[PDB]
Amino acid sequence: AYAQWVIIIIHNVGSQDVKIKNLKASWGKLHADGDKDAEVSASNYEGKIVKPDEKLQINASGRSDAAAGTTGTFDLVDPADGDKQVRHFYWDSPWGSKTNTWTVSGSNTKWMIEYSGQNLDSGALGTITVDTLKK
Amino acid sequence: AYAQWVIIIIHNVGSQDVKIKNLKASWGKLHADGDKDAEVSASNYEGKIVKPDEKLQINASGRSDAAAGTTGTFDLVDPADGDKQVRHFYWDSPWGSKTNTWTVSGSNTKWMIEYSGQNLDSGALGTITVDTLKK
Amino acid sequence: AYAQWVIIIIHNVGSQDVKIKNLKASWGKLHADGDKDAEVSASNYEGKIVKPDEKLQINASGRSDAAAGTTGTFDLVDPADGDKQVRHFYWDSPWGSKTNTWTVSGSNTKWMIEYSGQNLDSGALGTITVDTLKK
Amino acid sequence: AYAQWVIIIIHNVGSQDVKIKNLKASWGKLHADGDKDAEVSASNYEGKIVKPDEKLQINASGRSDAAAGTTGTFDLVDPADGDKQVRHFYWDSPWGSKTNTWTVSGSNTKWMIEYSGQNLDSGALGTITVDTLKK
Amino acid sequence: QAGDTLNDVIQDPTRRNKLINDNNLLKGIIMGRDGPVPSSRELIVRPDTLRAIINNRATIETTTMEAEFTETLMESNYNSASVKVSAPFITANSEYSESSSFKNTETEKSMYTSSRYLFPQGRIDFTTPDSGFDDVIKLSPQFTSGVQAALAKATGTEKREALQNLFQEYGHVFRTKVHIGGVLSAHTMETFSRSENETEVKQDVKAGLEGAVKGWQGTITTSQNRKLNVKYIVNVVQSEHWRVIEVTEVTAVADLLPQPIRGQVKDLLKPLLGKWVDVEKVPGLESLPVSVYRPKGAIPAGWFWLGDTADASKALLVKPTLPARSGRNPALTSLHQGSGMTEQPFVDLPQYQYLSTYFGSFAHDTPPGSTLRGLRPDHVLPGRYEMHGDTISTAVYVTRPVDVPFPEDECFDLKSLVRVKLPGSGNPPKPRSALKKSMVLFDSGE
Amino acid sequence: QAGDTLNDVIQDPTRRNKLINDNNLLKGIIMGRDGPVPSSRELIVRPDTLRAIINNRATIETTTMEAEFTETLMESNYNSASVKVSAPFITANSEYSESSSFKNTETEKSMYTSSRYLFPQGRIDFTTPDSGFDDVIKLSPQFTSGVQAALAKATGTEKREALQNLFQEYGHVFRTKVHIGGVLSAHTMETFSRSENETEVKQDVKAGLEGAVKGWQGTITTSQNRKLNVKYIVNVVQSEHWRVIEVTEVTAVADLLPQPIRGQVKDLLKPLLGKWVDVEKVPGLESLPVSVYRPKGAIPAGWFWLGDTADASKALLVKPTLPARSGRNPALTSLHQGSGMTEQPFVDLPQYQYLSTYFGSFAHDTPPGSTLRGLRPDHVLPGRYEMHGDTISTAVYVTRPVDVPFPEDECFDLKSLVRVKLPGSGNPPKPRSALKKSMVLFDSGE
Ligand SMILES: CCCCCCCC/C=C\CCCCCCCC(=O)N[C@@H](COP(=O)(O)OCC[N+](C)(C)C)[C@H](O)/C=C/CCCCCCCCCCCCC
Ligand SMILES: CCCCCCCC/C=C\CCCCCCCC(=O)N[C@@H](COP(=O)(O)OCC[N+](C)(C)C)[C@H](O)/C=C/CCCCCCCCCCCCC
Ligand SMILES: CCCCCCCC/C=C\CCCCCCCC(=O)N[C@@H](COP(=O)(O)OCC[N+](C)(C)C)[C@H](O)/C=C/CCCCCCCCCCCCC
Ligand SMILES: CCCCCCCC/C=C\CCCCCCCC(=O)N[C@@H](COP(=O)(O)OCC[N+](C)(C)C)[C@H](O)/C=C/CCCCCCCCCCCCC
Ligand SMILES: CCCCCCCC/C=C\CCCCCCCC(=O)N[C@@H](COP(=O)(O)OCC[N+](C)(C)C)[C@H](O)/C=C/CCCCCCCCCCCCC
Ligand SMILES: CCCCCCCC/C=C\CCCCCCCC(=O)N[C@@H](COP(=O)(O)OCC[N+](C)(C)C)[C@H](O)/C=C/CCCCCCCCCCCCC
Ligand SMILES: CCCCCCCC/C=C\CCCCCCCC(=O)N[C@@H](COP(=O)(O)OCC[N+](C)(C)C)[C@H](O)/C=C/CCCCCCCCCCCCC
Ligand SMILES: CCCCCCCC/C=C\CCCCCCCC(=O)N[C@@H](COP(=O)(O)OCC[N+](C)(C)C)[C@H](O)/C=C/CCCCCCCCCCCCC
Ligand SMILES: CCCCCCCC/C=C\CCCCCCCC(=O)N[C@@H](COP(=O)(O)OCC[N+](C)(C)C)[C@H](O)/C=C/CCCCCCCCCCCCC
Ligand SMILES: CCCCCCCC/C=C\CCCCCCCC(=O)N[C@@H](COP(=O)(O)OCC[N+](C)(C)C)[C@H](O)/C=C/CCCCCCCCCCCCC
Ligand SMILES: CCCCCCCC/C=C\CCCCCCCC(=O)N[C@@H](COP(=O)(O)OCC[N+](C)(C)C)[C@H](O)/C=C/CCCCCCCCCCCCC
Ligand SMILES: CCCCCCCC/C=C\CCCCCCCC(=O)N[C@@H](COP(=O)(O)OCC[N+](C)(C)C)[C@H](O)/C=C/CCCCCCCCCCCCC
Repeated sequence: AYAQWVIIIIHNVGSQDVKIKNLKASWGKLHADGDKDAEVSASNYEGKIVKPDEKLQINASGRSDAAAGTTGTFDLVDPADGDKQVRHFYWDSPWGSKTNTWTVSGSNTKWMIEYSGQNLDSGALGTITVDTLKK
Repeated sequence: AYAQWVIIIIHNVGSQDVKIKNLKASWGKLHADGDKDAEVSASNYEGKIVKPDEKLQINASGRSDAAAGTTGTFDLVDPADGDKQVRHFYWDSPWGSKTNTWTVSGSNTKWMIEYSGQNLDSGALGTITVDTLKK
Repeated sequence: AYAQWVIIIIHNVGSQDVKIKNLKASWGKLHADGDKDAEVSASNYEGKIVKPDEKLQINASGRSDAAAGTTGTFDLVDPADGDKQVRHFYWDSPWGSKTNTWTVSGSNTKWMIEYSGQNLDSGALGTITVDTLKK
Repeated sequence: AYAQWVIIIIHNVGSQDVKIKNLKASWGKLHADGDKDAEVSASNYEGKIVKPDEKLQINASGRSDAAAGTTGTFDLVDPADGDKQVRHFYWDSPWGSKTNTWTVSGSNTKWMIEYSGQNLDSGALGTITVDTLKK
Repeated sequence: QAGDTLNDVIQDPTRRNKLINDNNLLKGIIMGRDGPVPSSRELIVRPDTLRAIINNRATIETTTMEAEFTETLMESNYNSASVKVSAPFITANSEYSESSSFKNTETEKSMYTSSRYLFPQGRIDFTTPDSGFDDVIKLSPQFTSGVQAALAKATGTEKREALQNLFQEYGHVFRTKVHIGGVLSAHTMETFSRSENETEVKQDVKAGLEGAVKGWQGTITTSQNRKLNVKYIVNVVQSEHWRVIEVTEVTAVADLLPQPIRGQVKDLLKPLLGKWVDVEKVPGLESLPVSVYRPKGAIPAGWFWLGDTADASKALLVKPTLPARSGRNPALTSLHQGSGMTEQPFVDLPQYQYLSTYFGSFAHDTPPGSTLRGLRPDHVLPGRYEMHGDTISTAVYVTRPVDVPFPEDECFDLKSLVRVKLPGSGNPPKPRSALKKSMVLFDSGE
Repeated sequence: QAGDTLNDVIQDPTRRNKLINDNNLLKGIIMGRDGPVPSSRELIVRPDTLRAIINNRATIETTTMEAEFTETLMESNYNSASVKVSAPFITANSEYSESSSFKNTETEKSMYTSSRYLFPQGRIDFTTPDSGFDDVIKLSPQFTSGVQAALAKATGTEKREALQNLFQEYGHVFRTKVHIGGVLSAHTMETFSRSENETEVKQDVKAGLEGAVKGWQGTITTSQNRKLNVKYIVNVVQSEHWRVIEVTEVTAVADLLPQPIRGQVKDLLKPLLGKWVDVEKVPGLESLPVSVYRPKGAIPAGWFWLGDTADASKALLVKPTLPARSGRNPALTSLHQGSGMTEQPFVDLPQYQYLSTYFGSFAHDTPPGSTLRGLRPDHVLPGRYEMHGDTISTAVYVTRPVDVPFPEDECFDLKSLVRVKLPGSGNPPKPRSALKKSMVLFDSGE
């Protein structure tokens, strides 16, 4: 159901590029900014580069009246250093549970990753802003 | 209900202070960061000064299991010239309607306001970040 | 149960000592290397110093036939900086849940921390090697 | 099941190449790093060279809800010296037994092979790091 | 006739003088807005003979250059050393544009490639005063008189204007080793991300360009499907038609002067006068991990500062040595407030750079922002960051010079502060540069 | 006219002098940044005759070379002995970069191959002083006067600078055996794994290149599907067009000087001054199977050490003999801390090397790491490891010189220590080198 949604804004505040990979929405759909009806494909972001000082918005939502919610994962990798993984993100705004999940895992001492805005107590997962900076 | 929630992050990106005034939630309650049970009063923000480069977070949500959303308003004013009105903000995340409202009104050319992250299609109103500058 | 287990190897790849503090296993038990039946106390590791090029192994697992996994926390601390907190580690290999948690938090720019080997998808949390370097 | 898993990290710490051969998962499957649902083919590793100071990760797991563990073998051979055998590795994280097996066999006097991290008492076989060095 | 070499030409006074005159061998090269062009005035006295070697090995030679304003130098077949010697003058006198195709960002790289199909005849050498040999070149008395007249002016500004005119007439460099013969040249520029393997890109471009010149098509496609625009230059067609096909050494015209005059001229050519002053901590900004310092007190009239620094001891003030004149690139540029959701300065003149992010609200109409200036691109070199702070929102870079063994490339250690994450949007590019020490004259008494 | 050989040319004084002049036979070759090029100044006195033999057998000859910086020497058709004699100078004066395609790791090997389609006319020989014959070449009085002036200076640094200038002007080697005629050369470089059979790879590349020169295409495909980039040089057009097509012997210019002056010049050309000091055991490191030793006490100003060693007796300190100057490769390089997860030094200048891993935390701003230096690539030769320790984590290599029968290739037995398995990640490549004894001057009193 559209009531279960998440917006992930990857904002590259560093000076070197960061690439997205393995963007997979297990549940729900990816859609366009401000229009849950205008569904889009994961290919729109796969292997995309977020250049320094550039923002990239990913919108995910549950399907209409679907009683399913949304859930997905994606990796941030370093285009330099042979696509070495920077972080792995998993998000889940479930329809059947009052607890949302937003977990960032992985270790890469060459990158600083901060995130904020997520809601976990109840309702949608909210708008999550992620700032990435390669040291 | 807790499914109707909003987070408003007022972020001062300028060099002049901005003040919050007349913060009133007509529906729902204000609560602490990440804890919808720890209700707080409008006095915790009324007249508070957001220094340049600082963030102030206001969390609102409906009453638990209440079949009611969260509706409220507040004003950004300029303390440097006698608390002149910078903007008027109104938010509505209703329980009984699919459309959320986030309205910024008023005008004074000395200030620039850019907000992002709001969700209006369905569900919660989401996390809204408001950047304010005096120019 | 013994099926829920974790091995944490702290390996000082630097040139200055590091200390372990507040090692607490809230669920399960600490045991000897390769022997889950030989329990040990957190005192065996509390305040211990990991010298450069040295490895320290902490083995945790659930109680035998217990339907209860293992869960715990500890802190890496700088003994040459007034026992300043370096990092906070939390692990959970639960019995009734299919997701394992391995969280490293805190901030100390004088130290770099890498870790690998964790398994979060299913089964035991696995053998995690943590490399610490004070730069 | 996914509860039976193994991670084998081959780390070439010497100055000469080492080649993987005869890799075969008699049971279970090989998958990508941190994602047990992304099955991978054994050909992705067969005949691959682990250059000095390089790490190669092989992830094996039982099939989901399969009631069968994971098992396999492979060989490390010297790309110089006509693919002479360096070692033969056999791993087994069974579903129906509490005992895991990890055996390294073979004689090659001009190679030092060390391994650590295996768990044999119960649960998954764990993360096994293998260091190889041609004298 | 057939079988003649450079030796036969040099032994004949008529043919030797024709070779000297048709190749402008007695003239300096003016590294100006139109590229390296010979001066119309003779810089040295005509020699009685030339030192030469014979070489007839025809072949294709490829070179690459990574400096920004060296396109025309590459088109003239200068080698790496000559390009390095000539780059400062070209950069100072070049025409800057914000729409240049050359990119030198921290994630993207650009390079010029040149392939020369050479039919050589030999090489000619000139003896500079620095070498102790007795066949040194002699500066023409007209040039020496011009230098003396320039240095005899009453005021420093008059002397500097006279020297600028003199070097615009006689040139900035003199070619000391030149190659004679014929050459077909092909030139191109390529931009690629720094994540790619540089060696493979260079090899692919080299293969494409060498194939283009060998078969000699204004556009070429390489093995990696790289779309290259190629500029072709013909310098082929008998000793009457031999021309300069390559420059393997150039000496700055100032370096040919006697030492007591050489030092004075080099000092007078420095674009800026420097001065150290006391600093003062910027009020507020307690959230930042370091203290921010600005020049203390009022800036003396006519002097300018270069930005906020982490140095608590002293700050550098600079003053232009040459007045502003049309057709001449100023040493310093003014800054203007940004357009929206930013309080940071922007350089007025394209391709100029400032060193620090502004910690506050920049206003170009009031102090201390009215005396903050950017720098001409020839004044600065890339620095190195060192980060301070535990979080992105509070982290700040301090820029330090890149250590070099040769003092010629040393840069000031001003410890300029660059905020890691500027609030808002539409901010300028982040400075990552340091000021060259050779551009600033200290203790000049002016 | 038809049927004329080198004998007819040498008999006629006009034709003999044309042959001498057009081929720069009286001039040395400067092994510099641009490759082997002849000097413009005559090194020897013009002879009254030339010793020559006749040879008219046209054929294709292929050669290979495994040295790193010998590409341009191979392109000039130097044989193995000439390349060996000239390699030190080319290596010292070469332009280094980290993007070079040449690879010499322990698993990969690179080699240059050259195929010459030769149309010879004969060979010309010059008698060196060491031969003992009575028709020796005579050094030009200008060169002898230059050497005397260089050696007459006051301070050692002045003498070394004068000698550097003199050899940059006159050249480093003199060709004493040259082949005359015409040639068409094709040159390529191939990199391959050491696990492959070298004979098969060499035969494949040779067949491809010989097919290329025969029947004369910038890229060639061999039978083994190897893609080779080929550079073609044309030196063939009558006796007036005969050129030098191959060099069979070169003698270092310093070797032409009389012995009392030759020894002094050779000593003054050594890049480093050497000294022996006492050592102290590094504290800690009880895990390692050997004791680590470092120079004891403060290092005298201007002197540097080369790394940790297992020698408990003495350590070697080195001081550069030539001041740093732009356009010249320093004998030593500074080291900087690694980027991340490593506390090991990295060479500042590309292609330089240090001899030991740092057993501790390396800081270039504080001692003893402030005086630790790397070496120019011409200073070192590969060594051999001796392993100590029963486990990978505690094993250490001691580097020992590779025994050679000739003193010219002896290396110091410093017993440099290398950590077999460095903790962390991002470590630099393991050192394996040893320092040549010929680069270090002892007991100079400076
Ligand atoms: C007389 C007794 C007879 C009994 C008759 C019973 C017949 C019905 C049986 C089976 C339902 C048909 C299969 C549905 C599979 C579910 C997959 C899914 O729920 N699909 C979501 C898509 O969600 P999404 O795209 O986000 O991804 C999902 C995640 N996944 C990884 C899987 C893709 C999508 O919206 C949701 C659709 C579900 C609608 C089902 C309606 C139920 C019908 C009730 C009948 C009431 C009895 C009447 C008797 C009087
Ligand atoms: C006696 C007989 C009684 C009969 C009672 C039956 C009434 C229930 C029927 C239907 C309600 C549901 C409305 C759905 C409309 C919106 C379309 C839509 O939601 N479809 C996909 C979303 O697709 P998507 O998200 O990609 O885009 C969506 C937007 N877009 C415009 C772009 C398509 C999405 O999975 C589909 C979700 C619907 C699954 C629920 C099906 C319930 C069927 C239970 C049968 C019970 C029988 C009982 C007998 C006693
Ligand atoms: C005696 C026989 C009686 C038989 C009774 C059996 C009936 C089965 C009951 C169960 C069905 C329910 C399935 C759940 C799917 C809902 C999907 C969803 O979650 N629905 C949200 C909307 O989600 P959405 O955001 O997509 O809205 C649309 C957004 N859009 C932009 C498209 C407009 C919307 O709030 C949520 C609605 C909650 C469902 C209310 C059900 C009331 C049941 C009354 C039973 C009274 C029987 C008593 C008679 C005596
Ligand atoms: C008249 C006789 C009829 C008999 C009944 C037969 C009709 C068909 C019944 C059932 C099959 C169809 C199920 C629908 C699955 C939807 C897809 C899904 O799967 N919905 C999950 C989504 O989970 P989530 O929202 O958390 O998404 C994140 C998932 N994640 C993995 C990340 C956690 C989430 O549980 C939602 C589950 C609620 C569904 C309950 C429906 C009740 C069924 C009626 C009972 C009353 C019978 C009355 C008889 C008199
Ligand atoms: C026959 C006599 C029977 C008379 C009974 C009359 C039943 C009343 C009817 C209708 C009530 C309308 C919803 C009450 C307001 C809900 C508040 C809320 O929004 N409810 C959410 C959760 O709210 P919340 O997240 O805030 O929980 C608190 C957060 N906390 C973390 C603390 C848990 C919760 O999930 C989601 C609820 C979706 C609506 C469900 C509708 C199903 C009702 C079918 C009744 C059929 C009876 C048939 C009899 C024959
Ligand atoms: C035989 C005995 C029969 C007994 C029948 C008695 C049932 C009535 C009970 C009590 C009244 C309940 C209304 C109070 C509203 C609360 C305030 C409000 O107002 N609730 C709005 C919130 O609106 P919203 O949140 O969207 O906006 C807020 C801000 N804004 C400015 C925009 C408005 C929201 O929609 C309105 C929701 C409607 C409630 C649905 C549940 C009723 C279930 C009936 C069950 C009957 C079973 C018995 C049948 C035999
Ligand atoms: C008449 C009514 C029926 C009576 C029977 C019901 C009583 C309850 C039965 C059994 C509870 C089981 C506890 C939960 C597991 C304990 C925790 C654990 O995790 N158990 C692991 C242990 O493995 P462990 O690693 O800890 O070994 C430790 C080290 N050691 C050396 C010993 C190996 C072991 O694998 C895993 C076992 C799971 C098996 C589930 C069995 C389901 C029971 C079906 C009942 C069907 C009744 C049918 C009536 C019609
Ligand atoms: C006449 C028949 C009477 C039968 C009634 C008897 C029922 C027994 C009473 C209640 C069980 C009391 C639990 C005590 C242990 C709780 C410790 C714990 O806590 N168990 C959690 C472990 O959680 P976890 O591993 O994740 O902890 C990690 C830490 N963390 C904080 C992160 C969570 C885990 O989920 C939950 C496990 C529950 C096991 C289920 C066993 C079912 C037995 C079926 C027998 C039925 C027979 C039927 C015949 C007709
Ligand atoms: C007339 C009676 C007929 C009925 C009798 C049948 C009884 C069955 C007895 C024996 C089954 C043989 C083991 C089932 C295969 C195991 C597959 C597996 O291994 N099951 C794991 C899965 O773990 P997995 O990691 O693979 O999860 C997947 C990964 N994913 C990420 C997607 C979650 C899961 O946890 C843990 C499973 C524990 C065992 C579950 C069964 C115990 C309940 C017994 C009920 C007894 C009732 C008796 C009635 C009289
Ligand atoms: C009165 C009712 C009586 C009913 C008749 C009973 C007969 C059916 C029972 C069981 C026998 C069949 C064993 C399974 C052989 C497959 C071996 C295998 O393959 N199992 C995994 C392992 O996969 P894996 O990749 O690891 O294999 C590695 C490769 N290797 C070759 C080495 C195996 C692989 O996922 C596949 C798993 C499927 C398991 C079968 C689950 C269905 C259970 C029966 C359902 C029908 C019951 C009907 C009741 C009314
Ligand atoms: C009234 C009677 C009640 C009937 C209930 C019986 C239970 C059936 C439903 C619930 C379990 C079925 C889901 C579990 C499989 C997960 C899907 C999958 O996938 N199983 C593959 C995994 O293989 P793999 O890991 O490689 O792929 C995974 C990755 N992927 C991308 C594909 C998701 C691989 O075959 C493994 C298969 C073996 C599963 C064994 C389950 C026991 C079945 C006993 C049937 C007995 C009949 C009884 C009738 C009286
Ligand atoms: C009236 C109905 C009666 C039904 C009876 C007929 C159908 C069911 C019987 C036949 C089971 C068919 C298993 C298929 C295995 C295929 C995979 C495998 O074969 N799994 C092995 C290997 O996997 P493993 O990983 O452990 O070994 C590692 C590899 N290595 C080579 C090294 C060993 C390992 O034994 C695992 C064995 C566990 C099997 C579970 C059996 C419990 C279910 C019976 C409960 C009966 C309840 C019904 C009563 C009413």
